[PDB]
Amino acid sequence: ETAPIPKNEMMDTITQYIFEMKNPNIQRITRFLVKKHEAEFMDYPAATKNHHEFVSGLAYHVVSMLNLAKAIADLYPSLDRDLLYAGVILHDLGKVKELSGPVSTSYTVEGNLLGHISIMVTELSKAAEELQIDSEEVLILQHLILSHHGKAEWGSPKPPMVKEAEILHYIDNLDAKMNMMDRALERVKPGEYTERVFALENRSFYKPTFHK
Amino acid sequence: ETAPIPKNEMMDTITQYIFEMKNPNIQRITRFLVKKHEAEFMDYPAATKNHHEFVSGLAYHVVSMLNLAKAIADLYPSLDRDLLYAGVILHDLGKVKELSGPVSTSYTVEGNLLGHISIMVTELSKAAEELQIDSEEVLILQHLILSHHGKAEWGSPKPPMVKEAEILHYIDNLDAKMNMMDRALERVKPGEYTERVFALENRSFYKPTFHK
Amino acid sequence: ETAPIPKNEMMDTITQYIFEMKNPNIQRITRFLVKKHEAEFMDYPAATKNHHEFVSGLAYHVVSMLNLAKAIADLYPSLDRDLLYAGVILHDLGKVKELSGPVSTSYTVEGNLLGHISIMVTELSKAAEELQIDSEEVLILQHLILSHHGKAEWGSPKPPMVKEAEILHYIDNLDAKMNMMDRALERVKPGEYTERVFALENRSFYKPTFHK
Amino acid sequence: ETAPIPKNEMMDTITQYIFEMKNPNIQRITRFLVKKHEAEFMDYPAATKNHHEFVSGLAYHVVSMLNLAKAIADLYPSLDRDLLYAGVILHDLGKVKELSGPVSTSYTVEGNLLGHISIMVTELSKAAEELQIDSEEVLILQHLILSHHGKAEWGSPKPPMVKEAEILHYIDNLDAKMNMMDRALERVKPGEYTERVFALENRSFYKPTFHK
Amino acid sequence: ETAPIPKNEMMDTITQYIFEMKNPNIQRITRFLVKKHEAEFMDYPAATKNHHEFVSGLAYHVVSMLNLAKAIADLYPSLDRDLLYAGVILHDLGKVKELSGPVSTSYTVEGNLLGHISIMVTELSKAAEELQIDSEEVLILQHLILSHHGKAEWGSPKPPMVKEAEILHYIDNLDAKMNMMDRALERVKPGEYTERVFALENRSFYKPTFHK
Amino acid sequence: ETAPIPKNEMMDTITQYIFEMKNPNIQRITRFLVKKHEAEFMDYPAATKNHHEFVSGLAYHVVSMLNLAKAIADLYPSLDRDLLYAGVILHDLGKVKELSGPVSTSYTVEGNLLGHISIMVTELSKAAEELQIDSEEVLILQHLILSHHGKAEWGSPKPPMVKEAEILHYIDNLDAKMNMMDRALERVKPGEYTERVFALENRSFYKPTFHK
Ligand SMILES: [Mg+2]
Ligand SMILES: [Mg+2]
Ligand SMILES: [Mg+2]
Ligand SMILES: [Mg+2]
Ligand SMILES: [Mg+2]
Ligand SMILES: [Mg+2]
Ligand SMILES: [Mg+2]
Ligand SMILES: [Mg+2]
Ligand SMILES: [Mg+2]
Ligand SMILES: [Mg+2]
Ligand SMILES: [Mg+2]
Ligand SMILES: [Mg+2]
Repeated sequence: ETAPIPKNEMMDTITQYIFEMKNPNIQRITRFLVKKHEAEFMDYPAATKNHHEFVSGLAYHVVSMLNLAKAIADLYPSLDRDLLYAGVILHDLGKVKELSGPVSTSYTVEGNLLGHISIMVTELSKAAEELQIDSEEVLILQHLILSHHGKAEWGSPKPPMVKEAEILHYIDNLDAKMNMMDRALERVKPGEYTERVFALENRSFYKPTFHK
Repeated sequence: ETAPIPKNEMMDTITQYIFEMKNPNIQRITRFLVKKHEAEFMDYPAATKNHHEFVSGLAYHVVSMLNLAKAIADLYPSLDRDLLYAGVILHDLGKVKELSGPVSTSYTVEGNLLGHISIMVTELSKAAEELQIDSEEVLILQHLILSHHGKAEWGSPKPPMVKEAEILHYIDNLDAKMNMMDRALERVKPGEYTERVFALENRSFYKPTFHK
Repeated sequence: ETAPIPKNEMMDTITQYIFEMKNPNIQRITRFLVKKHEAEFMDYPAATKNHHEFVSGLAYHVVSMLNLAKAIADLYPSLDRDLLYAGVILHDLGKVKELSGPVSTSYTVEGNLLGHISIMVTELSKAAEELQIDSEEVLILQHLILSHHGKAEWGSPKPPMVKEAEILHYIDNLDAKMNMMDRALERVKPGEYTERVFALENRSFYKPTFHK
Repeated sequence: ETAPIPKNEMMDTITQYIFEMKNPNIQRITRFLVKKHEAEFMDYPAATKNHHEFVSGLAYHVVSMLNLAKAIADLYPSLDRDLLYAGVILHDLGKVKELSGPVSTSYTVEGNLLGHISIMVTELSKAAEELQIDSEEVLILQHLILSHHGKAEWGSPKPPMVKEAEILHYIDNLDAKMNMMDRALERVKPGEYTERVFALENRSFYKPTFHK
Repeated sequence: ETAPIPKNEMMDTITQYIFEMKNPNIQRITRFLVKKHEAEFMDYPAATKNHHEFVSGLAYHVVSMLNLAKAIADLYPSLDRDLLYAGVILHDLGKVKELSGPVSTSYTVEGNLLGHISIMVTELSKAAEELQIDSEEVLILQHLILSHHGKAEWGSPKPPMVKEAEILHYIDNLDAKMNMMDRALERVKPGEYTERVFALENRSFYKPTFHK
Repeated sequence: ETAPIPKNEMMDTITQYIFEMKNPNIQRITRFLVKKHEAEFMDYPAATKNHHEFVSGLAYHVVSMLNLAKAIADLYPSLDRDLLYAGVILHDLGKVKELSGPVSTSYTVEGNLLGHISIMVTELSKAAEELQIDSEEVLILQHLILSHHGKAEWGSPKPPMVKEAEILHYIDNLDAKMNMMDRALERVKPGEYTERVFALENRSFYKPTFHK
């Protein structure tokens, strides 16, 4: 099973959203981290089970999240476009090294002991040190990476403390939940319930009779 | 303090979104409950504290959630536009009878004992019985109004079980949260923290130095 | 398996307790909702599993709770007997439409999506509108219906706020818990433990050696 | 403030309930613990705050719970009347040594460090050793004393595992709740709410307009 | 499977630590309860599953905790050595009557209904009465045994309030956890994970490649 | 207020424990990070409130935990001494950049937004890259730094999975708790209680009458 949109269009639209950025530090760091991690970002999945488990699923996750972030930021002008876009591209980038590969997905030792938050934080700091960038945008992106899961029980070391962090958390939940929730409702006749999914707090969903 | 958009434009946009509806039963029921509760919907606030405590705040809340629902539904074609729009309009309608008025906001006996969910379930069923509609559309709207707070600890009798119910939950969270978060960060200089807000799990927020 | 007391004696005792009522509005509304839902109240069970799963179990549940409520109201004169009796009779009425029937018990779409609480709030309000009764006893009975489970995690939208609501809670839990504990303790030799039942917080019970 | 019933009638009715017991070991042990702790049982309060804080309030607690246990035992014949009565009498006996006295009630070192449960388990075993009684009745009474608070978070070392233990817990909760709940409702006009009480999970209670 | 150290050397070391004590009351009580419960102390295990499930395992638990308590007492002079040693010896003594025996370990009715805390507190107070000791030493040891599990959810009636109670809690955690967690990593090759053990909050452990 | 031990003896004993290490990679990385952060490690405190809030408190915390880790490593030979010592030295090193200084302690933007865990993981990765060390001991130390608070609710991104991680967690608990719990008991007459300390789950502590 592959993504519905082919991979090089996803790469082109992500590069276009890089080109749309205005803050030079943000675009430089994000373009570097996408460019050096290009193949694994374009191939690897975004989890092991229950969401985005297909090949090039990370890329589809990223593109859908940027589209919905563009919608939210167009409706609410108070947000920063560039910081949000960099945070939404870079937040699940660390799973290029947490997971083993597109074939026979498995947690490696580094991702199982560390996690995709802390490995991406240190990768971001290393990129900032290499590109001779020592401004506050690095630390704010590092926070966006740090707290995109929202709460301590789900893996965040710290609660979100910036507007863009809460935006990132809500878009992540909505996108992942909608993808698994559309996958759950596919093989169900209208008027029938769905299978008991696990990552949706152990719930069963109803397809109404009027959805054709 | 009033809403930034004057009130009759909000009413015009809500009636426009009524006219955009395709399902006859949904459109008829939603138009009835909008028309009969018109003045209190256009005047009353949408809470007592920490969000939408100003006059005609319910109308701004509803219009903002319709706009963001339009964005999400345009990006995800799987959702039903009509059911989502009706669930957005009717979910905080009950606070026209839970709250006392735009002046000296206070919980009445009916709102404090019952709540804004169980009062609109009853109101929706009365509207369905009066307009001679006995379709599953009514029951799915009862679910949308029933579980829009998302979890039992926040006031939901049941967990959400339909797609538009979870979208209702997330849109309500995001709109209320970003309104209270923008109200918190208005009077804060860049590089300074904000006041410790209560509705956001007792947290503080940092305004970055590059936000002008 | 049937109830130990035959059904028309249960109906006669419930009608006698209706006749013992002194408040005209309470008596009229309660008699209407008993008379209109008579056959399903007299046939349907009171749950699906772990308690009152036999035919005419709802009637035995109601009669046993009325006996307990008569005892508690006799010892404590501060309670209102009329409101308590009505809240006892009406609180599990909703499972005439939540459940499918005495044979092959299953949750219907209305009961699974809404629940037995929110359907009886609506039914009670509709009965009040039909009998031209618009007094506060309807609202207090709606609270009794609303919060008879007591806590949010068990399905109550609001915590109890009136005395008879907490009495409804404690009589409900005591009656259901005693019946499931008696059913677990039937087939156990003294000096032996019971099966690990699920509805009692996953516990086991010891039958003492001197219980014959 | 004294109990509504004078003290010597209360001692007489407790001795009458001793006489009504049929099991010789239960009757002997319970009479021993009532006799040797007589004055402090008849004088001391049953808490420091929020319930039974008046002089001779422990006796009122015991008498009211005997009456409620008699009602529940008359309605449900499966329970053992004697062991339930002994558990009702002996469960809050330990506060004769947890509390300092009727005047200036305060926790002593033994009650604060150990608790009223573990001190009555010890007292019960010492009385059993002194009266040359080595039957399972003693151990079941020790379990009644051990788990009368129901859950670990409220002070019970173990969950209840006997029918009379759960009936002990529910009678204790209902009587303490009723006394604090009637004391909250004394000074409140009809149609007015009550003061925010602490031990009722931080709730406010409503007096309906028809209670005179 | 037996303990690595033979039993009579272990009894000799416990007797040596008894002789090391300076407080006469503590030393007398602790020697009395070691002497009278000697054979079952030297034979019985210290749990049913997941830790110290082998014969003479309770003795190994006690001896290792005395050694580690000696370490903590040597580094931290503010602790009382005698009180700590007595609390370490006597906190799992009660499982000589909770468990059935070294062969076919099973919970008896006394241990399952009551627990090893409440039976051991009673044993301590009975020995205090018999040895004609009425000092605060008995009450502080009663608290040490009462709250050695640390929290209410794990079985403690009261939270620890004395220094040696927290010390006993932490040494008990560290010793039991280290024995179960050394037993988990015995059969695991370097670079491989361990079996998902239940007593360690359902976690898995990694053996590093450089551990030979 | 200063630490009881003057500072250069603490530096000498930490350097001695560095010299006692046998693993070359561990020893090199740990000496590099101690030497580079030397002055702030020797001056800064280890928290803001409730523990180690005095000047040079980090050094005293580190020295006491090394002594206790030496005790545990001597008693339990299965542990790795070098990895444990490095994890004990480096776990609160990040507070040289989280905190402002020994005078007027306050959280900086980096420490408050990120935390001392994720800063120190990044510093470990940078030190490994600079010293040209790319072996798994870096990753195991990174996990030691990551999970030394033990649970998600206290700030750990991941649960501990290596033996030295659980040992580091327990020694951190014991040392911090003991210093705050000795500080609470200094000004209390024997036979009197202590003030309710916040960091110990709001408990009150008793000083026994026989402690002189
Ligand atoms: Mg993530
Ligand atoms: Mg994502
Ligand atoms: Mg709402
Ligand atoms: Mg809303
Ligand atoms: Mg119910
Ligand atoms: Mg019921
Ligand atoms: Mg009690
Ligand atoms: Mg009581
Ligand atoms: Mg234990
Ligand atoms: Mg132990
Ligand atoms: Mg730390
Ligand atoms: Mg530390």
